[PDB]
Amino acid sequence: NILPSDIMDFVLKNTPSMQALGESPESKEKRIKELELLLMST
Amino acid sequence: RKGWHEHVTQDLRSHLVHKLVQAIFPTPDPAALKDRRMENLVAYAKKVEGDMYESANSRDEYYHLLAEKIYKIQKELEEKRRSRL
Ligand SMILES: [Cl-]
Ligand SMILES: [Cl-]
Ligand SMILES: [Cl-]
Ligand SMILES: [Cl-]
Ligand SMILES: [Cl-]
Ligand SMILES: [Cl-]
Ligand SMILES: [Cl-]
Repeated sequence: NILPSDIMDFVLKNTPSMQALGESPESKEKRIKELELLLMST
Repeated sequence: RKGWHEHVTQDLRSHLVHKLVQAIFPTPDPAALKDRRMENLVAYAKKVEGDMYESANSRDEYYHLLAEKIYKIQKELEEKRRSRL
């Protein structure tokens, strides 16, 4: 992977979980299950 | 149908409304956070959450209904933006 891990860590640390980070293909159903997961978290 | 409510705290519902707001509008700048329109957004979120809370039959279905709503709102935002390109 090409994003330096320190930058990756900086971005991920500072991004709300509910915000999308990119638009990689995945079915509607998989995204909804992911969203269910994001809501369940503490 | 409504027994699961006993386990759901107001503290939980509040965290969920918060996640619902972030899902609609992830990282507002200070000006946006201060805008009256941000209140409109928050009220809409609380409205959706309350709707799902009062129509789900289990905690699992409650999360699922919220997720479906989020999917649908985000899809609406993405489409509107693409339509202007
Ligand atoms: Cl978060
Ligand atoms: Cl769809
Ligand atoms: Cl995965
Ligand atoms: Cl019951
Ligand atoms: Cl105004
Ligand atoms: Cl209430
Ligand atoms: Cl328009």
